[PDB]
Amino acid sequence: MEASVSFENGKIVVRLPITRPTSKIRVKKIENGVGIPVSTRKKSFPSDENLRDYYIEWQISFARDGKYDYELSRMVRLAHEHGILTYNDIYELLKFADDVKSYLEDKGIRRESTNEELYGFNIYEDVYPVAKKELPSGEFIGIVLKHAQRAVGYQSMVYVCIPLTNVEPSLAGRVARRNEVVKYEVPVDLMKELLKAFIIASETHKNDIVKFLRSII
Amino acid sequence: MEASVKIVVRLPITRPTSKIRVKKIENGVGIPVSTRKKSFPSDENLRDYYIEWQISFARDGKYDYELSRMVRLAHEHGILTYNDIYELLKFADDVKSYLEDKGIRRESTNEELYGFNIYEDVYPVAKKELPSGEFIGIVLKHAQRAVGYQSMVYVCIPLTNVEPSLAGRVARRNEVVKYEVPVDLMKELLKAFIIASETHKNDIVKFLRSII
Amino acid sequence: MEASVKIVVRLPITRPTSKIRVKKIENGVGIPVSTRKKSFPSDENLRDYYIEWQISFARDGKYDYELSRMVRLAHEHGILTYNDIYELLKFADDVKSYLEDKGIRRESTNEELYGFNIYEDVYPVAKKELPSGEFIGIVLKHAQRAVGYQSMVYVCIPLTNVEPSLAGRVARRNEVVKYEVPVDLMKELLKAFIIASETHKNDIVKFLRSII
Amino acid sequence: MEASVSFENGKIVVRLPITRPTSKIRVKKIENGVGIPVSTRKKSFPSDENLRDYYIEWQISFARDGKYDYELSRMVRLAHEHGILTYNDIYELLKFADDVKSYLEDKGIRRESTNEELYGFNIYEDVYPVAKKELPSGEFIGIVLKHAQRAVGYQSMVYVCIPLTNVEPSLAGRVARRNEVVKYEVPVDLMKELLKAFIIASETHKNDIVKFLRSII
DNA sequence: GCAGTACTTAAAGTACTGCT
DNA sequence: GCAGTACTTAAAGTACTGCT
Repeated sequence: MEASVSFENGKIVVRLPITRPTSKIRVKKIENGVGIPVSTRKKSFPSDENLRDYYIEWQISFARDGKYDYELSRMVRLAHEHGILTYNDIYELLKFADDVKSYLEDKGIRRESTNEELYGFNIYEDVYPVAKKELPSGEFIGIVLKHAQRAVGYQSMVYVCIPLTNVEPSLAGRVARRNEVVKYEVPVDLMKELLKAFIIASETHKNDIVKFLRSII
Repeated sequence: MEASVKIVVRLPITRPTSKIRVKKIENGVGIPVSTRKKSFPSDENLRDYYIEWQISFARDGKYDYELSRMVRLAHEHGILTYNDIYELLKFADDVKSYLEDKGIRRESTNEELYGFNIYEDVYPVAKKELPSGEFIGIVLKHAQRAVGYQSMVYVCIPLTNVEPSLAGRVARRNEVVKYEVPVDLMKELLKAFIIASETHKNDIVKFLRSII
Repeated sequence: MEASVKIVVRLPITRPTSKIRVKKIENGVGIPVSTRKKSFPSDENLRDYYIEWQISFARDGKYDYELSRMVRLAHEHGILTYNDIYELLKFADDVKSYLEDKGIRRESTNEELYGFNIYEDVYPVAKKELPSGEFIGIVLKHAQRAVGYQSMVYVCIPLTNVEPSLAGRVARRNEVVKYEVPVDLMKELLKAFIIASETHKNDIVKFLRSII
Repeated sequence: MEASVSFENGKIVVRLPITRPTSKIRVKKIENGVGIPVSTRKKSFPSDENLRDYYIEWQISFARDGKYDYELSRMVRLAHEHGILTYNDIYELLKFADDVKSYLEDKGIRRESTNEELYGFNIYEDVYPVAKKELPSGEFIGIVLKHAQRAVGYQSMVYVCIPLTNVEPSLAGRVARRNEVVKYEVPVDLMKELLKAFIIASETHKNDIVKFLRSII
């Protein structure tokens, strides 16, 4: 499943499905600081203030099949072609990438021994590093580090969490519709911060951002 | 996919997406193995290979699936005695703390990565090794769909401890291996569930009270 | 893989390695279609899609497989009459030339590609279209393992002529389609085998003499 | 299944299995100008002159997974590293590739209409182009053009046919052994002609040979 | 009795919503 | 009753030798 990426009225917009809770685009609601997924077709969204606690969590990627024609790379290229992302915008990004030399993957994942025991069972603490940044427009950008599945080493994944108040139409006080996708106008600052997130996530991601940004300049 | 269960269990080794998957230790982490493209080593590296079984306790509300089936079929044979059940039931009554009580923590840290606040997520795991080489793992995960936690029990069986020997050989199609379950593995698996969470414990206690 | 056989045959469409595979005309050539990743078009391009069946006549020495099963099950129902069989048997007695008689030729040519002599291999094919849109192909190949030739009969059925309609949709898992075999398709398939080679012809004549 | 490529005593040698008749390495015997495969474990090779009619037909490739570490590229690189293929050898090859501008795939594959009919069935002739070259050492080099399986366009495959008299041990008058592979010392001239065959086969293959030859120079 | 060989798509697999 | 979603290996498939 893919989100539709488009340009309209001077804005990059993407259409996010809200009835696919097992996809990389899922609607969550925070209860006491943790995100919990939401059945958008059985539970009908609240018509009140607790709606801000609801948000869309999107695991956003940059590259696919070694090409930069996927999600964030499609948004950035469209933003470039319609003058939404300027020359100085891209120039500032590459000078930021040239100065970045420590990455989120440098923190690693570690299993720490404990002085604790559970009725004969040894107790360990697996420590995973994450990076989080809140933007003034309301969105959150997350970077988590996990183990590479099929090989040794780490892989870093970027998340963006979009408050439901930042998308249209207003779902307040109603249940999602069948195959309902939602329109989200992407601020340029979020695209720059998303590219920043990939730059600092790992050296592998940075080289992908750099090679892509240099190709459109 | 299901496994068919001196208690004997037959484990599929050609389904890496299952709850039962072949792995090998590489750089200290479990890595999926392509059991049909790669010949298993015949040297000492074979000890690095193991079968990881995400073992369950119940299914369809009744206690006749995997571990609950082993334990009842073992207790019936006199393999697990009345005192074996009392000890586990006594052990369960002694248990207050569970791994879920530790929970998952996001500890704030005072470092910044180019305008990004850095945090650390702390996931707790219980681990126990048995003299014959098997490992029992208990891992904590956020309760999917709901608020809370979900605990899962894993058993890791070295490929050395199953028949036939896979050394110098690629696995066969729908290949299933012989593993004789040691008695203490069954009891340690139950104690793993008893300490996983109160929910699992009351579930284990209800089953052990049923056959005692 | 096998297909289950007004004569009705059920054809699997999610097995592109089979004798029965879904194809589409692209640049004038049959191209395998990924029936589960790609939604079939709902527009006029659907006519470009077809099922290619490498159909056989016999199996296990007896004539109750695919075409031989259709023909006997059709002849029994009165669908194929005695005169229908005589005409095919008469047609077979009229046939002298077969596609195998053409053989595969390597014609020498007087051109050189940077020190390499260029040749041309000439493979003969028999092709027939039926008014309802199906095609019958006969192709020649070197007899594998032995000296000689081997002839194979193909039938190409447009996706328009099968149910349900696959338009605007990806195929289902182990999906099988409805195809009602027209009577003249059965008779033209037999004539295809009769003209493929003397070996096939005597094979067809032996079967038609058995049910007449 | 892969053939073992090695260097020994100043020679590039490859070990060719002779009991895998369904692989890309198969033992054939010519009967009246066509190659026919041979069951090397039931039929015991002749102890006479008709042994020359027996040969090993090897569909040899150059690249695998976009890398040049496979079959012919492994033989050529080893030949390079042990001074079997010299600088002038590789230089002459690239100047030959720079001059080649017509390819075997330029002949195309065509279905020709006929004035012939087979009892109501239309008759066509499918014409496939092949290229063949005999070398003084006895081997034959073949290039056949076929249709690309999963896509439109052509793909060209190179064959080399090795007389059994050119390999050791002598299989004369005996049946092949279980898992028997056979030692074939590769003349340098055949490697150059094999690279030539890939150069003239298609423009796609030539760019692969050129990029590989320039990388080892 | 079964693999070897070739090559690519479709299937297996886990688990809840959600779709038609 | 079944797909949607995620992702990767193993299975399907054709047909004869050949292997263990």
